[PDB]
Amino acid sequence: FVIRGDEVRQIAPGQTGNIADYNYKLPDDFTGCVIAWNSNKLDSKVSGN
Amino acid sequence: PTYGVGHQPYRVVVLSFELLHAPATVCGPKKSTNLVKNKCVNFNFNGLK
Repeated sequence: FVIRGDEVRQIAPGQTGNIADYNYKLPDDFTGCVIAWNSNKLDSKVSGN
Repeated sequence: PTYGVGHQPYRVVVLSFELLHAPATVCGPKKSTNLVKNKCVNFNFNGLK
């Protein structure tokens, strides 16, 4: 999936955030881990995506 | 502060004794009686029963 900046912090288990709780909500007991990187090059529109 | 308990920092101190007791220098707290010779007694020289 694709989100903004602060919500990658919001993703972390236990932490609560509107996007986090209303969309993905990783469980408390988690055995796995995430990847993230900047995507401004291929996911930005001058008029707006 | 918002990180999970798993990723919170922890201070670790590791102690390494040397119980080969060659010079003995860091003897712990205790109290020393006199020395008596030519008598079957219970001796405790440097922590040795």
